Amino acid sequence: HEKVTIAPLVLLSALDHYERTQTKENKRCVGVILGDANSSTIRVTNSFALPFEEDEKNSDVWFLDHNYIENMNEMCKKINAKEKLIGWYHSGPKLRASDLKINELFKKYTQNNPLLLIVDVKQQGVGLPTDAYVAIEQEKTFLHLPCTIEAEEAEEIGVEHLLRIRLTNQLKSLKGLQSKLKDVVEYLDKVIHTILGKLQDVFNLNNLQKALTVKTNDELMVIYISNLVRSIIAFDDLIENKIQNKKIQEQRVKD
Amino acid sequence: MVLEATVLVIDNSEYSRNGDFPRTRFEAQIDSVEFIFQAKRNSNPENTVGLISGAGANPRVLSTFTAEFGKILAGLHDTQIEGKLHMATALQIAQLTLKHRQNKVQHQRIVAFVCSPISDSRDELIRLAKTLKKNNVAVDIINFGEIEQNTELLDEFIAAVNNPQEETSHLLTVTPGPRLLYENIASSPIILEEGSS
Amino acid sequence: DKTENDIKALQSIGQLIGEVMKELSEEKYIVKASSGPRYIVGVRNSVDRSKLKKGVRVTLDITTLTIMRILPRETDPLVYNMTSFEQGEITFDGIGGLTEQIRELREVIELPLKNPEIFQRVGIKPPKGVLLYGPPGTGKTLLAKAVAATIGANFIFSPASGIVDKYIGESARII
Amino acid sequence: TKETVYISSIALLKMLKHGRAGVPMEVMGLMLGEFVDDYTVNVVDVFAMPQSGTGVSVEAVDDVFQAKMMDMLKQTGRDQMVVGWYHSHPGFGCWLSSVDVNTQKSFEQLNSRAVAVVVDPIQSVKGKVVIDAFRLIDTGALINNLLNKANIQALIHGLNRHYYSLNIDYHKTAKETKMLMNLHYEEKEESNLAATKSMVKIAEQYSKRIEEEKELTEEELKTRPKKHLSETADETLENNIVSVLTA
Amino acid sequence: VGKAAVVKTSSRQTVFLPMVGLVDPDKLKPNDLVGVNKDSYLILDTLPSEFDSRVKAMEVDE
Amino acid sequence: NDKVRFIKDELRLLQEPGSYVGEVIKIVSDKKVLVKVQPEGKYIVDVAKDI
Amino acid sequence: TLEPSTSITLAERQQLAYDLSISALLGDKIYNFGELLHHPIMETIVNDSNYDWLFQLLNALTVGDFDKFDSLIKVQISKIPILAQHESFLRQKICLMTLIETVFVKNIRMLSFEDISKATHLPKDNVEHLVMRAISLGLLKGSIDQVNELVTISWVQPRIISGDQITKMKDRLVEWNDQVEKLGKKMEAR
Amino acid sequence: KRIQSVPLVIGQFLEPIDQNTGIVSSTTGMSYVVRILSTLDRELLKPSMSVALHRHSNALVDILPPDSDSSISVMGENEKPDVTYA
Repeated sequence: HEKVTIAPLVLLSALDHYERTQTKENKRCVGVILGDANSSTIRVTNSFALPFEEDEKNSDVWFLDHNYIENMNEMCKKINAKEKLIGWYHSGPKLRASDLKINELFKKYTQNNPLLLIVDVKQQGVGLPTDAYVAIEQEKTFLHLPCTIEAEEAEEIGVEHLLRIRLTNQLKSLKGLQSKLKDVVEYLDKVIHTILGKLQDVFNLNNLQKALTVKTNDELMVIYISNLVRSIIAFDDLIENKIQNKKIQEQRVKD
Repeated sequence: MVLEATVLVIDNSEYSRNGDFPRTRFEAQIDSVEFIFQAKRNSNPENTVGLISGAGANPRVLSTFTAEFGKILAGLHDTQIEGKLHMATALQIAQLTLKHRQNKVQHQRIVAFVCSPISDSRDELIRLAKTLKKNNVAVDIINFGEIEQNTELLDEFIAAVNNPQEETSHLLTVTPGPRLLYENIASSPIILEEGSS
Repeated sequence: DKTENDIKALQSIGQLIGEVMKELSEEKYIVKASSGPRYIVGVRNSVDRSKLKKGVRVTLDITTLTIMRILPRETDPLVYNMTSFEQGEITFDGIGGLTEQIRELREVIELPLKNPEIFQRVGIKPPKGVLLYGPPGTGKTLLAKAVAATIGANFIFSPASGIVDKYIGESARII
Repeated sequence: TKETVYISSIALLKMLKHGRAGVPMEVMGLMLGEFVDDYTVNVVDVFAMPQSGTGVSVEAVDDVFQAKMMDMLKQTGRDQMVVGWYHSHPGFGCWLSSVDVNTQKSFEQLNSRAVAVVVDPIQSVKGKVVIDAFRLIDTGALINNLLNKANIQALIHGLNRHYYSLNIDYHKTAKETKMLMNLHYEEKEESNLAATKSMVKIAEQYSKRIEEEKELTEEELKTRPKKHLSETADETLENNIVSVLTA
Repeated sequence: VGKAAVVKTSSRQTVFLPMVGLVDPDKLKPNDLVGVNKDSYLILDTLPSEFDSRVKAMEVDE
Repeated sequence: NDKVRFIKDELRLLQEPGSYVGEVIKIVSDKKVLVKVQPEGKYIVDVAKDI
Repeated sequence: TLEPSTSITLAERQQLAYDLSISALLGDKIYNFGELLHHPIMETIVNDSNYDWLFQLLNALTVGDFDKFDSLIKVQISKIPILAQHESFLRQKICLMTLIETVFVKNIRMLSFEDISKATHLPKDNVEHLVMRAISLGLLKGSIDQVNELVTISWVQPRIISGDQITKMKDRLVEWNDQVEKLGKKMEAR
Repeated sequence: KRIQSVPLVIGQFLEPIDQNTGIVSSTTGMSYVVRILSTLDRELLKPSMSVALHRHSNALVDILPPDSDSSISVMGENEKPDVTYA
């Protein structure tokens, strides 16, 4: 499967980037992400800020340092050998048209289809707030890839060291439906395409499921009867514990 | 001239890969960069220059600020030699590049080659002339071949950005006939009024 | 400058030998260090796990006890009790007049190397052993050297009282 | 006097990443931040220098590397100064040895308050990170530091430069803090995915757990240990509830 | 590859070392004393001939 | 509460270097026992105050 | 590819359009006359003189008249042996799409022999053979239960080009959202 | 459980003395009385199981499968006998 694994170091470095560059008014801040992604599983292992300056009435005016990518990459090589160029990061909070022109810059210097990692920095999303995209041909267009945490056995203990189901799943689903609805109302305003095709399809495939849930219930009912037995087996071990206690208690009184 | 950090904007239009100059317009241009770099560098032991493209394939920063000539030349020779000049943007990005400058004692200056005709809005070009002054920056235009088929927007840009010419701007207008481009550029004020030419 | 470089090798650490007994896991290994003990040791990134597949001799850190590099497999080779004499000291024309014994030894040792092929087509196994008896250095020792020479074969002399030494598992290892 | 080093989250994480990856060879780098008065050492950021197997020695600290990197740091608006160095030992604990001491000493002659930070990532799997912070005798505020007081005056008067440990605190930032907890909609997709596939396979999952249960009942009969028998039954019950819940 | 030499030191331990230029590979051979360091395990110098016991008893009459 | 303390006590406990197995050669009257210890040589030790 | 850039000369549009019209009638390879609406072969160029045939093709497919199929074709397209079989294929696909949308409002996909026989204007026996040819291709991924006289259909339809479909979709999106919302409420509660 | 950690000597657990106590035999021949981890027990351990013990502190950190075979005293386990009775 196609997968991205992202270090906490990456995202906390991004957290630091946005304050440490004083980027304000929902402007773009840009850096390079590094790792190993010669394969189709992106492993993101390191990162760096890149000097970036934007104009306040043009975002297609940008200043980005080409020499820095090249020069800092050489320093990266001298330090560890795991820390190759695979992509870049931006502060989001959405995609831009101007994202392409920068993505086009990184394309020469990568050995895979350039990864744009959108790190949201406002921390007002749900779950892992970061969404990962890769530029391919459609013009050129960005496409979502699954983005998940990383682990190194020291690093995960250190993440915890610093800090020391059903309802959620369902809430997040309704949340989705609500968002799908918003988008549709907006489209309807615009009208008076891909989206529509998708909505129709979904519909076709609660209603269709209804009939089959009836079959599931008979199998679930066997499972509940199983539960009934299981409690009784456990109950047997609990009872034993009470007797052992009892013997001790009686002996204690006597002496 | 004075102590200055220059972003050099080079024009690699479709014009430039064919004759308008001896033998090639691209081959006229290359001799002048070396001469502008040396003219400045010999005056004062502090002076840095950066290189950017307009025409080519969108504005790109080829080279950051440096005091070594080999980098500029190396950057110049990796160019895409055809396209069209993205004037408005080239000035804006160059001004953006200037803020990063290697030393902060220096003045902030753009030296641009204009080889090919332009088509910019006049109202906008004046706003740029004084946004350069939103950030107190100077600009020098080296113009040729525009004066044979189109207007000079660029003079008005020189008059508008204008403050005293120790601080700001020159318009260096070079007749485009045969004769080495650097020499021509020298009889225009940018290799005159120098410390060491 | 060569001497100064020699001082520079001294600044780099010792590095102990062990042999892999068995792969416990692909992150954890059982190695028996050649210092005696058996240990659970780890690995580093730079090495590969296919190059740690057992009976390989490996190189261990001094105190860190993780696999720093792997050398080729060996059992740590001998030259003082696996004592080598390339070819012999005499040829078979140098000791002619033992003829019958020459002819028989020729056919049994040289010939299976040169053609296995004849013994295979027939389907019988090849000869594998030769025994010499007689008093030694009357012609007996002479034969044994002379045969090695012609084949180019490496003569490997074992002293029987090198194969008894008074430590756990050494006798087994030499043979 | 009392000294308190705040090591930050993003520093911890760069130190630990690097040091685990270098194994069994040591990795060392420079700690970036600011010194404040005599009571606070901030480590804000950290970068790695080249690696060492020799225990870190004076010839080995790249004069070029630190200068070249800082000049680049400068243009991304990292402008705060070196406050010390951190170094790995995997295999040896969180301490000094004489080579580190000589390294350390040379740094302090440059600075005046520099800290040596040692991580051992073999003891960062003790389910805490062991980390230490050190400084030699260096005085000029440490003149109230190592019924008393004759001792320490004579201790700095008989010998300048002998190690001591320093105290550790971690100060962090709330956005860093929230990021650490949101590690554990992709989320929605995953939990649900397993739930679906569990339900497909349950016909088999049913059968094996009766067999385990059948065993459990039998064991307890012979038995007439207890903890084990209970735990086995507890796992079976837990799993059933989760399975009824799933549909 | 490396100039690998194995020595077995008289503490019953085998080590894998490189050859330093402070010895020659023509001085490495069994049945010889060589002086190997206690702590970096590198053959600093080559020592007088013949390993271990130099004949456990012989009466010498010169 | 006791279960938390108990674990704590074990955590401390585990940092011992361990005990040796030994064989009693003989008891004497002096409060010493002669022990032939198996990892090491033979030792005279002074037994505990509890026996 | 052609209409944004490359070869926007009228000549090139006109030859390519003529080829498009001839091929649609000969084939049945990709959907029906929706493809012709979205991209131009009668409104970058002429609406008449062998693009008359297109408007008539639309009337013929919905209605299912054989006579309207006969009249639209002129000698060049008609002589070719290929087209006539493929005329019946296009008629079933379009008719099938219309009945199915109608019934579909939750999850209904049951359409009788009688609905399809009617649409095509062919008795049941001709339809039996005809559907059997059409499933072979995989233009149908339902199944025909001969002795029930009902077709139980598993979706195959493309469902594309919207104007009617969007109004209906909007109605459905809202209903689903309500159903889910109640589930969500119960979880929230405990 | 976490505190002891790698790198480790291999031993074989000889006998349970009691709860949280064992006599262990190290395989350099030398037998020790040690503590065991409270996460490992009398029925998670057996009189000839292989165990991982700490190098300097000698306490039962983790349980090993038995799968160590000597190779300079030569103990062969042999998959694939390829001879039959014909």
